[PDB]
Amino acid sequence: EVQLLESGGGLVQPGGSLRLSCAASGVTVTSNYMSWVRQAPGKGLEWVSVIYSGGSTYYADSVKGRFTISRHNSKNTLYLQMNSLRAEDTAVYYCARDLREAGGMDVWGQGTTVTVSS
Amino acid sequence: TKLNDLCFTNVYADSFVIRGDEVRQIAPGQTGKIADYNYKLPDDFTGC
Amino acid sequence: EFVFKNIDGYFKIYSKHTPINLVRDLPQGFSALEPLVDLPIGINITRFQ
Amino acid sequence: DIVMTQSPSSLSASVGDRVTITCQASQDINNYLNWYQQKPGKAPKLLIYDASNLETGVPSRFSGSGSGTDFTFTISSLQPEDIATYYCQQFDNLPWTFGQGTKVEIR
Repeated sequence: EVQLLESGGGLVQPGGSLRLSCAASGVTVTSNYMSWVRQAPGKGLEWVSVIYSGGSTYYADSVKGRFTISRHNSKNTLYLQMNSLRAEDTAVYYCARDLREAGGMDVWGQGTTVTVSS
Repeated sequence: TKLNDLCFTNVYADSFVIRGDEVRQIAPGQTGKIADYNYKLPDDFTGC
Repeated sequence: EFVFKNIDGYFKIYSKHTPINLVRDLPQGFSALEPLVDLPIGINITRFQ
Repeated sequence: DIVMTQSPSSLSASVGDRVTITCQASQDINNYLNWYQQKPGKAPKLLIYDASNLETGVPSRFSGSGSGTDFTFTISSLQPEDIATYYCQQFDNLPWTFGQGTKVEIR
């Protein structure tokens, strides 16, 4: 049945690489649009990056090279690696799927808090 | 400049109507909301 | 009289429609076949009928 | 390129008071406008789509109007469940610049 969970993060030292995992079931990762969004504790939304269908990755200018993206079709999951995470990137992360022009992004995932404080 | 006098066996002329800003997004290799469900140009699109 | 030809993967037709006189199942003389149209299909076809 | 900023930035009212929100863009947007409810702490939830049709759960007191650049949103009776921040943005032309946001808190 449809379910979206996330894994990854903790209190690793600054300059320590990490890997977020977004496990989605009930949808097709290959032929759907998806985005990653980080949110500060007690603040508003803040978009990060977009992945399209067919292997097309894009970000904002500040996060131009942030992500290394891969997928596994054994369980239809996403793995997404950051080398040497940044200090102020301490935030709650969400992987999201938007239906765009037929009702946009009604329900959100779980979101996991990552702290890269020194 | 040379498109006036270059020989091509066929020209695929695809006619339709869309929103104004999305035209520049129709580029060879460019990806987006239309490049996955409605009309995607080939990675070797030589045309206009 | 038609010639349906595949020029380098493109479906061309050479054609003519002329008045004749059936006399001995084989007229003598000569003629030519000017093209009608090229349809760029580029798909292999196994049979026609 | 296109920056989309909310006409209202900080509106404060009490329970049951009208709330009027203007959602303007740099130039005309169409069918790319949604009315959300993020709320403090809990996951964001979209409530109103296309500004004309009411979704299952949204009270009938909420209304939306407009056809073009400016879309207006009206709350006839503010309720404690509406303590939230409305965000309407342009998810068409990357990068997605952020808006002002209409933070509605009850008194």
